Amino acid sequence: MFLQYYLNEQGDRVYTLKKFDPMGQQTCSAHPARFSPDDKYSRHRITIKKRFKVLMTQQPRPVL
Amino acid sequence: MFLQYYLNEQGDRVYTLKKFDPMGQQTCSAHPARFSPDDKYSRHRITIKKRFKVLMTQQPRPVL
Amino acid sequence: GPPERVVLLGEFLHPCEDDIVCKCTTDENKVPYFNAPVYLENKEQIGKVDEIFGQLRDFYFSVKLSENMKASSFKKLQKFYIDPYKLLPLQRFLPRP
Amino acid sequence: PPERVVLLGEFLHPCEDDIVCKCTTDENKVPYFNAPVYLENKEQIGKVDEIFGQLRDFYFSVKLSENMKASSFKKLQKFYIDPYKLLPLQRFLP
Amino acid sequence: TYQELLVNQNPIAQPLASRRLTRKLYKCIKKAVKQKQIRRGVKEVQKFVNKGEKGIMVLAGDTLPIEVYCHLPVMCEDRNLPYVYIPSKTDLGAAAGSKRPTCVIMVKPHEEYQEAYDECLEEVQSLPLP
Amino acid sequence: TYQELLVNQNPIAQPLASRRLTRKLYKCIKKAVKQKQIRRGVKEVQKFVNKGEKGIMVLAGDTLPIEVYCHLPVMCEDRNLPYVYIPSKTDLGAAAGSKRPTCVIMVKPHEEYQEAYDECLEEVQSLPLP
Amino acid sequence: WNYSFSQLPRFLSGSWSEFSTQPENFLKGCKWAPDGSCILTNSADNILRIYNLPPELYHVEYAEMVPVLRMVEGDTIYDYCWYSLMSSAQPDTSYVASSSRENPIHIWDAFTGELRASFRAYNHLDELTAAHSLCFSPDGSQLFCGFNRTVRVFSTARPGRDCEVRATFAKKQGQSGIISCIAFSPAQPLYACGSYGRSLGLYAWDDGSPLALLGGHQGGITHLCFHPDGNRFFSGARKDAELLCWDLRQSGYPLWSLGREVTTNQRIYFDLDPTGQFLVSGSTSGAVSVWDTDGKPEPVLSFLPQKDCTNGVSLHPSLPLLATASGQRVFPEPTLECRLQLWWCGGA
Amino acid sequence: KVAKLDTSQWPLLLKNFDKLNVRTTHYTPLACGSNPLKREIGDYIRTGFINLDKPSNPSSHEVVAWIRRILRVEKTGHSGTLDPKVTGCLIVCIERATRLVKSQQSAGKEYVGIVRLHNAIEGGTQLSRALETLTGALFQRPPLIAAVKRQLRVRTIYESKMIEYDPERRLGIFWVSCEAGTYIRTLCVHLGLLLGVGGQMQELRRVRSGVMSEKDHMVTMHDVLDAQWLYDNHKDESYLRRVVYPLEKLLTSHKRLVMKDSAVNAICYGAKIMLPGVLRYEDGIEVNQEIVVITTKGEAICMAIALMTTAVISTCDHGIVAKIKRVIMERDTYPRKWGLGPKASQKKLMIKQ
Amino acid sequence: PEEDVAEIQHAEEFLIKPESKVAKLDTSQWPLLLKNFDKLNVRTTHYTPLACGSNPLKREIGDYIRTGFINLDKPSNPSSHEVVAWIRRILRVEKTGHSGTLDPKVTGCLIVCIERATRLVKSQQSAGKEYVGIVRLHNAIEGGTQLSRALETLTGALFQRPPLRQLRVRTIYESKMIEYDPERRLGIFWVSCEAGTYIRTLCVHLGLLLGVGGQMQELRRVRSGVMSEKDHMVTMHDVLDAQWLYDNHKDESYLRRVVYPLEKLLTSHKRLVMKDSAVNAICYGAKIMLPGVLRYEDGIEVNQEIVVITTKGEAICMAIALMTTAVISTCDHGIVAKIKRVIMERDTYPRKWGLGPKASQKKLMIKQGLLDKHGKPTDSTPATWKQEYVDYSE
RNA sequence: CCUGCGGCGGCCGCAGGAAGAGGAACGGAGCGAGUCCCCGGGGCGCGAUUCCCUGAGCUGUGGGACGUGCACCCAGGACUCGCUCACACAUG
Repeated sequence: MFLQYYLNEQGDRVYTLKKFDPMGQQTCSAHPARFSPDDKYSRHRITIKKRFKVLMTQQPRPVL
Repeated sequence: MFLQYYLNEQGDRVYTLKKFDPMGQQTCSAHPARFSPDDKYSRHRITIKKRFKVLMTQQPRPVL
Repeated sequence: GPPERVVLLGEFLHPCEDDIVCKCTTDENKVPYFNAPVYLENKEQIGKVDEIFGQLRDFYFSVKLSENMKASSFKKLQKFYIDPYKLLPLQRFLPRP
Repeated sequence: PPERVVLLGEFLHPCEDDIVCKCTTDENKVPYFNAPVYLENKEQIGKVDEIFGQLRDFYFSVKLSENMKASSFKKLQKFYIDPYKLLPLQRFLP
Repeated sequence: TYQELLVNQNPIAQPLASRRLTRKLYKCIKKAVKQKQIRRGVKEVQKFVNKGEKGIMVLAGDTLPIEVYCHLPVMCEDRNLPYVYIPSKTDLGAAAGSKRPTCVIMVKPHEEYQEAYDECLEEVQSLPLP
Repeated sequence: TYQELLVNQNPIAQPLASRRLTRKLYKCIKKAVKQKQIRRGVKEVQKFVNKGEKGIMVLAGDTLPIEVYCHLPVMCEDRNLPYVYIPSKTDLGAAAGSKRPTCVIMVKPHEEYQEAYDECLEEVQSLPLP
Repeated sequence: WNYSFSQLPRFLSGSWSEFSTQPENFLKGCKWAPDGSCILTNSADNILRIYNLPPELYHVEYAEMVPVLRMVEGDTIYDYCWYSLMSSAQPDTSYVASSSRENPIHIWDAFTGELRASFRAYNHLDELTAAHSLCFSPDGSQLFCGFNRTVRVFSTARPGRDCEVRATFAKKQGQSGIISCIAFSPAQPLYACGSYGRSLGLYAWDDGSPLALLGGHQGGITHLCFHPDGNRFFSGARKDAELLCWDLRQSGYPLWSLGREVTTNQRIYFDLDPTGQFLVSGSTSGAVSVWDTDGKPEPVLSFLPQKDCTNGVSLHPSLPLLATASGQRVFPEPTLECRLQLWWCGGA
Repeated sequence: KVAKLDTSQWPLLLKNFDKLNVRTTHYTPLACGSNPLKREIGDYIRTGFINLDKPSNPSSHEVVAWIRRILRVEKTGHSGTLDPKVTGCLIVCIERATRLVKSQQSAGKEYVGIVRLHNAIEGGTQLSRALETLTGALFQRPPLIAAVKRQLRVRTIYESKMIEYDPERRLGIFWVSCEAGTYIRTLCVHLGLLLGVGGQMQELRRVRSGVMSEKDHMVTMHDVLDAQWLYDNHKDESYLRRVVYPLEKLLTSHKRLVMKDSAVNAICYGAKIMLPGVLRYEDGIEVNQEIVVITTKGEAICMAIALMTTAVISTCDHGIVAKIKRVIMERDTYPRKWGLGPKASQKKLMIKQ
Repeated sequence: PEEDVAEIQHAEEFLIKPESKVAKLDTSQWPLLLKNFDKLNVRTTHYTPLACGSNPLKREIGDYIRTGFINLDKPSNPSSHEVVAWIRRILRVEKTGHSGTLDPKVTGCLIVCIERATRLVKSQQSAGKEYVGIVRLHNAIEGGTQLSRALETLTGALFQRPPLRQLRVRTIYESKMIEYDPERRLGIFWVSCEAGTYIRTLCVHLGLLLGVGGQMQELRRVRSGVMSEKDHMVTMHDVLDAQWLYDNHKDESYLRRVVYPLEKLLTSHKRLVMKDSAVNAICYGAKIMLPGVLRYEDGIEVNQEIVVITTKGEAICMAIALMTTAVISTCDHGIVAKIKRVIMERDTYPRKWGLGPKASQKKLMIKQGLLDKHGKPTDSTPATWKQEYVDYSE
């Protein structure tokens, strides 16, 4: 997978083929992580996402 | 009993087993004084709590 | 006496003060009766269900052992079996619609 | 062999084992898939495999016959098709 | 060492005894315990202040919460009994030959330490009052 | 370079190995690569940890998205395995003897290099919680 | 070899250095295993230690003793004991019972030092209550243990909360207080319970029905020993000068009184010979006294193991070895190390 | 000086009233109510509650018995039992505030307790993991009572935390946030089984009862006795007015619905809350949601169930905004002013004519 | 001062004073289809609300999931049919659909509609979509300007053919070059296009048009109609975890961040607020007549697709507007719109048609034999009724 | 004629309808009773031999013994059958 990105000042994705930003740091991979339906690590993912305050519920609430 | 506490810089109770807090001061017992309904020392407690400006009526009034 | 058949109740985890703590692995996540006899696959009674604890879909149970049994006898991941009438469905403990 | 032939398009730069051509057909009429492409003398060059571009001005690639080669054709060399394997824009447009 | 215990004092722990007066009071308690002439608990001290038994009532100034013993200063002022605070409850218990602390002790007078008692009594009554 | 790699870091990448501990870990990995004791990638490490193996699980702190490997830290805590985040993904793959980056590897013990393994293991066991 | 206190006991190696790890540590008795293989010691650090019988005895200077096991408890250890029918030839018999503050009665394996079993005593509210005393039955089938106003009887074969409860105080009548010690008659089918409430009680083994209730002592009773006759027994108490001699015949009143200095709230142990002729006791002053039981017990000897309280004394069941445990609670002031010791008491 | 205060500094249920949606600004004020903080001391106590710090010997029903001797009132309730040896936050509602007890008893609690382990574990992290395992919806056997075996039930633990661990005594402090009716004694037994070493709850303290906590407004039993004594002997209210708080403080989380003074007495008599009487209404009122209906002086009239959403109220001109759940205010606090309005007058006129 | 504020709170009297100024609402922060509810033109305020439905955001969790959708970030192994089948299995739900088929190796926005939101799938499948792909050129090119010129040329209504059928027309609205790498001959392109546009085919045509030849290396969908990749986008792990957290902790919080109500898809459309009595009639397939219109939005035109909503903000149906805004404001009677697609279930709101004055009048005349059994006139009908009553069947 | 659902992009089949869109007191409250839900002998005080006790037994900010007295064991919610007060669209 070649497609990378870095976030703009506006907040939207700036797509790129390079593995570093203009400002030095690493570009993230555009595609989401692989998933399989047999996964039984929901407890595990939630448990540490709570610890570091990165669970989706703990983020600022969206504008509707 | 076993539970002690000391107040942090924003007035929250920080519970602990140890008799001294991290600044070397004694920790208070978590539990209030034992009460008797036949207590006849109400005059006496008001008398010196007034004297040392620590009666509840002399403190800053709570914001509701 | 010995029941006609027995269904998988759970598997052995660590002992705890002369009774044995077991992870519950029932089909449809069914919950055992309190003081329900626990059997090995040979249909011999090892004890009775004492405590039931943990999350709804990942729960444990302790087993108060029989007169002749010892908690040192059992091996890790050893399976235990229960009379299927002595289970209840998880829906019972889940809230009313 | 065709009875009569009508212009199909002019030669554009070649591709890998094909020749890309800009269509200049009368009333912009679109050629059929797998239709035989001819020279001015009714000698077949190849067969039309892919058709692409905008509805008014479009291009077509020609899968060459085994005898021909892509590099040999001159700049703006004209190519032809039988009129029975053409279609109007009004089928595709609405 | 004395100034470190001074951090732990209550809002109501006055008059606090001077460093040398604190040492006199401990030595008087040791002699009174040997003679079997003290009262230790609030439970006890409260009972014999009610009966009207005289003595120097020594209080621990780091006692919390204050509700356990803060009625006692006024009980003394009703009967004109001399009372005084001292830096710590652990040392007050230690003065009576005990590993566990106590928040109050009342020292009764007796012949064997009458001069030491009167020396403590004299300075306790001389203290400035808040 | 170590201090520069903190800019690239991941929200869940703690406890992070120090500059010196990172150096010690690479060399323990390289020794384990020669003896073929390590296990590479999520699919293999997840399989072997579930199967029953023990050792040290070295995670990469540059990994994104976090969903690829954020389940592993708790898989260790269920079986009391020690784990630690090193700063880079590309350095972990180079130390592991591969041409591309890698997000996680598990180093198993061996009689050939127990001195280096013990220095890392005890320092990793000693790491404070965030 | 046979016991003889015509001479002062000769010194034999003890342990002092490991007890000095904590500040103000002190021993809380010592007890030989009933086969005589090793000695068990309690201490203020809440660590039971087992010391093997010295190899240099059978092999002169002796090195400082080192314990083969340390088995740690998390709270004050109220009582501890060897299994009644222990033999070092059988791993199934070699184990140590131990009770501690707000904890179960733990059973420790005497070879490996692992927690082997737990007996648990709950009150009517289903809250765990700790046993203040322990005693195995003379068959080794049951484990008797004392509480406030009640004895419980666990079956040694089935470790757990299951137990036969025996109330000693019912509608303000009977033996009151915390039952601090139990002991069984070698000949008769009975056991004697001492309490921190002044009284002694005798009870039938099979039923737990009261046979007698005895006064005498002026403090809380701390220890009991039956004579190998079966008729005669002895008792001792805390903050109480007299060690009282009793008899199952001519009961109701103690036959004799033996003086010893006890000025603390401590379990100052005393022990008889295996033959039953001598009786040895510790003291808060330090002086270990010896009496010949064979009339009133005659004073034989008094000697000083150290300049400190001798809380524990234990006599070896086959050999003439006296063990002595030392130390006590130090009391503060506003702003010698304790030790186990062995002693040869054989004849010239 | 009230003119200088921002609306965010107005007391209790009148806090941030300008950010409610305004239906109409016109009504006729009546000299009937007071602000809940300025009620005459009798009325103030009869509509009040105490955020008590329970002592460690008596049962929770004994404690509220003692409070009703002291204050000299006939009714009290207590926001969930604390066991005799447990301390901490016990909301004691007095008289007319006892109408709120189910909302206080059903609220989420928090506890700080000590578990004693019966053998050594590896360390504090092992206890911390067993607490994470007992987060979420848990099975717990309710204790036997009068030989009536209650069935196994489910109770949620929202958060857990391991605060401290002492390897010497094998003691561990834990903080637990949980659903009402959770047994923390049972939690410590399970926490012991899960570790394998065994365990018991040594000690317990409740640090939160829903809206109230030990952080602020909490008083001990001595304060309650002491404040009453000062009122009995010196006729001073000042101490009692800091011990007792008005029941409106318990309702500050609820969505509000402000009514005209004409409507107030009608609602106290059992009239449904109609739309022509609504002055202001909060954002986020949903259907079948429990809301607080208040006067323009900030007094709680009733707990009502909303039959119109916020948006529906904005569009309509008449009809049932809410039905009553429980009436808080007495009848005839305000005068009868119903039947005087335009449509209701037209109805009675056209019946007569 | 904090203490000075506390002192004023207990001393001085507070009152929400009477005023004569007009009561002005601010509905700009209200959720979804209730946003700027104040700005709608009001026909009437007189009706009886029913208290049966709910605000879309505050439906109970079962009803919330059944009337909702997920802006999914599709993972790169499975097909789009397989992905919605997983979500169907996870959420323990009967039916599921999506907003456009992405190929197995393509990632990005996939609006997975659940149960009753699957009535919108035809509208979501026809919506305009944006992609970011990588074209892999077989031979080298002079510069990135040539590949941009090829994308400039293919902006417009194009001929296209499916991958391995008939020739089809597909418009590409906008196209752009992000960057190009001459070493590996890869070029990132972004394209906005109509639904059903084949991007594999576009990459081949870029290759043919340049002369070098080419193909699609990989693809990602960044927009699907209204939803984008920076608008509440969620992964399959989140969907699985959110369901798990609801199962084991009884916590709906995570599901309500993952799933959103179908009304969030309809926020672009013009609104027609119906009276609560008219709601169930429309769900059964009635005409949207004038007596039931409470409010109507500015700038409604004839043949415009409008969303018809309740007073609580629920979507009843998508509909075609027959009257303009100006006509609805001035007319006495008529058909305001006709149903395109009924979203709301039958008997969500109760069954309250035929109870009105003019409807009850017609029922009475049929009972009296003044009209026929099928509500049609007779010779005996009064000239007042016959002239006034404009029967819409005609 | 409309809608919904399913089958193979229009038709087929099945199902629900045929809809003009009503109602400015509907049908409430507060008590009391019966039945369910909820629903871990102890707590407090004083007296005398300082009533005993710094126990290694919790414990003097409290533990125990004997006298003695005292106050606790509800309050809520739901259902059901009474009594009381209303039957209220909220006065520009």
